[PDB]
Amino acid sequence: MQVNRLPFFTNHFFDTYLLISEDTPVGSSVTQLLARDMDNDPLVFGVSGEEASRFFAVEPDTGVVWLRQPLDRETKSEFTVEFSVSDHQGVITRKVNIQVGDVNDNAPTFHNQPYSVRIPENTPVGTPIFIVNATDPDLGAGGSVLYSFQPPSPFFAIDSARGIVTVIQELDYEVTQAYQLTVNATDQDKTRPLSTLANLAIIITDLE
Ligand SMILES: [Ca+2]
Ligand SMILES: [Ca+2]
Ligand SMILES: [Ca+2]
Ligand SMILES: [Ca+2]
Ligand SMILES: [Cl-]
Ligand SMILES: [K+]
Ligand SMILES: [K+]
Ligand SMILES: [K+]
Ligand SMILES: [K+]
Repeated sequence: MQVNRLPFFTNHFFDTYLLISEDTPVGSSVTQLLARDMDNDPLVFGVSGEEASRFFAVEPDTGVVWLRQPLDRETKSEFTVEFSVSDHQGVITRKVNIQVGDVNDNAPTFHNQPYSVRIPENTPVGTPIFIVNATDPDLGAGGSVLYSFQPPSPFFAIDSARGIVTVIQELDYEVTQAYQLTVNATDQDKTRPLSTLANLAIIITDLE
């Protein structure tokens, strides 16, 4: 006698992974489930799991997988999602790794503010006095930060890659007792670069 033949998935992505860009708009098709049933039985498709079912939805008859909630690679960069296909006699399931693709959607962040440092007026030229860091969680160029002063300073320099602030001209407590500088931290995305400003207070102390 014949036993029912269960359906099986035919998507090539099950053996590797699915890529979905984090800026994919809700409602978008992210893929279409494909399956075969050698009895030519009508098939129904789904997704299961609390988390998977929250972010993704499946058209039961077409197997089109939709995006149901916005993604954010910086919050969750991948999913293991279980999809199902059924001929109404049995349910077959397979898991797929879904990678969330990066876009540059974060500006750098400065931590441990406010930034202030006290130095003596005889601190010599070339003396490193402060190290700035801004974090950027994006990937590649979009996560690589460069530093500068805006506007520039004739008394202080900041190393662009390293954020090391140095004295570049002799100081003088009587001429200037304090400097308020502005640090620009910008990522290096080619098309959409993002940047952030932080205040740096430099206080000059008197020897006498
Ligand atoms: Ca069947
Ligand atoms: Ca994001
Ligand atoms: Ca990102
Ligand atoms: Ca960035
Ligand atoms: Cl299968
Ligand atoms: K479901
Ligand atoms: K750094
Ligand atoms: K980074
Ligand atoms: K003095």
